[PDB]
Amino acid sequence: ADIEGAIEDYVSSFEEIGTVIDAGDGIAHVEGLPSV
Amino acid sequence: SAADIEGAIEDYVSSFSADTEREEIGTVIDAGDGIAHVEGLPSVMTQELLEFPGGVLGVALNLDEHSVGAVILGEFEKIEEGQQVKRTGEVLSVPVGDAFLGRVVNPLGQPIDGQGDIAAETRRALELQAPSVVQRQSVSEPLQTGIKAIDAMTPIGRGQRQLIIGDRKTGKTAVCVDTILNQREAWLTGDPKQQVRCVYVAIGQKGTTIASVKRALEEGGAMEYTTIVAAPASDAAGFKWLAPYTGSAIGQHWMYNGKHVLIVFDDLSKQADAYRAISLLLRRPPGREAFPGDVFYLHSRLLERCAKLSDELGGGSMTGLPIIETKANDISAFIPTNVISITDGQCFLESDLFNQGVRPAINVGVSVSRVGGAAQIKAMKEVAGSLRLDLSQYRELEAFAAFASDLDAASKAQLDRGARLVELLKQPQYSPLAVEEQVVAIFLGTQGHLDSVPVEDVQRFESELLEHVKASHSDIFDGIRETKKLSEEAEEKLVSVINEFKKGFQASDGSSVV
Amino acid sequence: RFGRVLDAEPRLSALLSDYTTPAEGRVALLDKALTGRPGVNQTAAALLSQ
Amino acid sequence: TAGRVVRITGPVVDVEFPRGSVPELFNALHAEITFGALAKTLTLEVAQHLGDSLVRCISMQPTDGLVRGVEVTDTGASISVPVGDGVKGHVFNALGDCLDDPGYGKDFEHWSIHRKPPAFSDLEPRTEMLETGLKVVDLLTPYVRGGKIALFGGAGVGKTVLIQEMINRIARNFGGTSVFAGVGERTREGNDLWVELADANVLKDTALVFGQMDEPPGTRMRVALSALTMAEFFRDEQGQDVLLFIDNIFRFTQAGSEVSTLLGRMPSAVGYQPTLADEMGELQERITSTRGRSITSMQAVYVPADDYTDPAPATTFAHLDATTELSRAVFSKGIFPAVDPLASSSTILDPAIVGDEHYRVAQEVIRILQRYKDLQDIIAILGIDELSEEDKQLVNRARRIERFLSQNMMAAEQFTGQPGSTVPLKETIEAFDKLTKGEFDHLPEQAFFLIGGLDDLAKKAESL
Ligand SMILES: Nc1ncnc2c1ncn2[C@@H]1O[C@H](COP(=O)(O)OP(=O)(O)OP(=O)(O)O)[C@@H](O)[C@H]1O
Ligand SMILES: [Mg+2]
Repeated sequence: ADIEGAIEDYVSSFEEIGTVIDAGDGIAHVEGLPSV
Repeated sequence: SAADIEGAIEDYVSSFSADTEREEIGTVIDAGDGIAHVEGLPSVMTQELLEFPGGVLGVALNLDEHSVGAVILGEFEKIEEGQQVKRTGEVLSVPVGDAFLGRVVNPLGQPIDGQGDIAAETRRALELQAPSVVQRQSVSEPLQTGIKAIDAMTPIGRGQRQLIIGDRKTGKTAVCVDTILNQREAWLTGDPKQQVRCVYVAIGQKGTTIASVKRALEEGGAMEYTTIVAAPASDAAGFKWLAPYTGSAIGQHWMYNGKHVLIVFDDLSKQADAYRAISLLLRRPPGREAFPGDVFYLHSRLLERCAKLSDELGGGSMTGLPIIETKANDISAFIPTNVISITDGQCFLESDLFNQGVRPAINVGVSVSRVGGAAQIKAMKEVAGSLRLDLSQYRELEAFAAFASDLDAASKAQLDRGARLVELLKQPQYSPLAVEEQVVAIFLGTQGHLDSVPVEDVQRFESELLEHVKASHSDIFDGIRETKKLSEEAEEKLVSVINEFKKGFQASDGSSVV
Repeated sequence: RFGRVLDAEPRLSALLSDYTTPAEGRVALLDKALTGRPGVNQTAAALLSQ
Repeated sequence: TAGRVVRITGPVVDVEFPRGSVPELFNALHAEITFGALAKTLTLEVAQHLGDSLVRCISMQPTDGLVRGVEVTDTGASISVPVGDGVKGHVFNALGDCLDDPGYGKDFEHWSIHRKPPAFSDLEPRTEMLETGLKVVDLLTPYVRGGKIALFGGAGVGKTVLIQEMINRIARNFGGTSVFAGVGERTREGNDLWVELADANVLKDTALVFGQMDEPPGTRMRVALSALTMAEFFRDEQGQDVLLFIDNIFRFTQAGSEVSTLLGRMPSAVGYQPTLADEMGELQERITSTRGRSITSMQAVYVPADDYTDPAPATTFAHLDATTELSRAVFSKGIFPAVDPLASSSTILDPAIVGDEHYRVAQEVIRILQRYKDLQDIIAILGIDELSEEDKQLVNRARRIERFLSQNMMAAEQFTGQPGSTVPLKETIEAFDKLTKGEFDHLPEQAFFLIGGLDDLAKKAESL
């Protein structure tokens, strides 16, 4: 159906750096980094 | 053979009709490790029997506002997210009837021995009320286990709850199988007031061990009045949890119908372990040894079905023989403590006594029966009255075995008597003794007729003497059985036959006993 | 009708589900796919966009 | 309609699938790790359905390098292992991939590792003695042909040595098929077993499946099932008597415990998983022998903390016909095979099966040893001189009996230098009847140490 074409068109607009959100005692939680 | 091969199916096709009844459906949203959470089923009731698409069954055990956590009864791997769950409007129930005698059934009442179906007389819910205080009666009838140690020291009266407790490979299943075997003489009488119907509930045992127990019962003739409610280790935790209740329900049906039942739970430790697994998988809060708060209740709710009913309810009784495996002889563990509190008495089996050759290995002294003499026939009550004190004195004197020359005459006599009593309470496996034979055997020891036999020969001297009495002087056994007491003339006859036998008895050391 | 349409093609349902992406993009995707055609009722289209 | 990795926590991987394609439990899923150093195809096993079209899986290979969002494709069936006579003579891992010849069985018949235990209708007890040639085992813990046998022990008390010796004593002459499942044992001993079997020409009749401890929890869980599947094929589809050696079956429950908390289960006593008994029961019940189809299974069981009250060994005890129980107390005293004669037991040790003579001698030996154990407390403080004359004689008997239960096993040549020995059951019964009755009280106790037989006893006594 035409829905697939619209989805593909939307996909055209829909380094990799994360950010520490929680840290302490030797543990750090990192938001982002989808490909880690 | 017959036309039935077709006819039965015909009867089905002519009789089958799947009508369209309204049904409430849930959907499995989680499933793992034997627990399935079912969204929906607004009207489901606690401990209901849900049916899943693949013929699988579960028990609605946790009810929340979000989901119904149900323990799945086998075939858990066939449960998936999104599956439709239908509620059967029935709480956990099992079929019950006389057709269960000689059958092996899983905790749902379905046969697993491979024979035909079981013609159920009725169904009983597993969680029915136990007999109330007003509905019971004093335990006053013996249930002869056939083990001299138990029948003399810690008698079990039908209506009692006696715990066989001890570490692994100490003789527990042996004691209970012997108890089941000993009821064949009662069964062959045909009198329901004497017949005892047995339910061996195997929890967590391997299939070959249950097969071994069934073989031991068949070769002993006990399978024609015994049912084996088997929850092998292969079965889900739900079956191990339910098996004692299944067996208790099958027994209760007979009990309320005037029959006498004997229930063996082997073991209740595995029942508790299965319940712990279910509870932790449902995220119920844990306590000591991770058991849920109501684990005691789990056992209590069970063992309190074992009762003797009043004459208004038929006078039937259900005798409990729970078996508990104590790790490293630690009777202070949680489940052992709970069931020692619940039960009316305890046969403590110890591996040290087993290795000493004291097998069946009941640690007399530590072992107790709160029903006491009320559970013994008058003959055993009078004959075995002094036995406990004699054994206690022997255990006190055992440290003096090497100095018998330096002890008082009475003390040395007590030591010699005690050694022979200990040899007397020993008993070979799968060979229970009728109550008359036990009476005569304990009479040999308590009255001092073994004081001349060497210790190492006592086991033989008893075994032959009874073998003589049965064959030639059965009047003694018949009197004890028919009258329940050892009459004075019967006692004199017994003493005379003992003395006559003594002359013809060859001690293993070559000496003469007179 | 839109419910059964979105039941099929779960990829479209997942794309609409993602709320991390800007809402305007999802609304535009829905319009291009489902509600941008004359067959969509005005009230239904508004409800779907919301 | 492939899945997508959402959450990775050590060996546990959560995968979100489309709504209509959530895989069934115990299905095998394939992810791919593309990092060069650790590139591989990662096999996950669906362990839980967690809702919202998510499933939680136990990874078979290490998850190091796995990336969130990576495509996960469902195999549609549980982990399958090769079966047939082809497996004999080769080394496989938990996944059925051959090690000594990669890609070897890829075309064989493949069976799921997961299958229900044989129905209770098909189970009958086994009561045929298996003569191993070890004095202690043959006398006090007689093994059952077609039964279930275990070698319990602490850490490093000789379970691997004894199981290798049992492979040497039972399989070398065995006419059927052997299967060895190395479940989380040491890889060095696995290779030693492989070369030993190759040198003795037993490999052609043996299938080895290794899931050694270098592997993550998933393999240490499923390798026992993978090997038991081959054993079950040989049992059912061919009817050959089968030996099934497992070392160490505790690693199955330990791996289950390792993944337990990551699967969301609340820990049970001693930190084990709540499903300890059921999980181990399924596997153990698959090992039984069905009538006319024999599996003689020997399972080395590891006892944590040398504590026989630990839930894992305690629950395993119910699944076994014969249970030799090695103890560090006996191992410390120099006795090898290190069996505790009192704690060990066997169901075939009845007068109706082993005979009245064997039973009497075994029970007298156990009686003497128990009395000696009770006296050891007195002897260490009040001294032997204060015991009764009968008890003193019994102590002298018991020391010699303990040392005579020691034996120079073939697999322990590198523990003692001297070659192994085999003692017929009749000779064992005769020798122990003589000991317990006194015919050897004049010989020094060190003459009874690591000898294996009456002729060796005489020779070592003369050498003393
Ligand atoms: N009275 C007895 N005389 C001789 N041997 C006995 C006696 N009672 C039990 N045995 C033997 O002791 C061993 C243990 O018996 P049994 O199977 O009844 O033990 P159990 O306490 O139920 O243990 P398990 O936990 O293994 O079920 C078996 O070899 C049995 O033959
Ligand atoms: Mg038992």
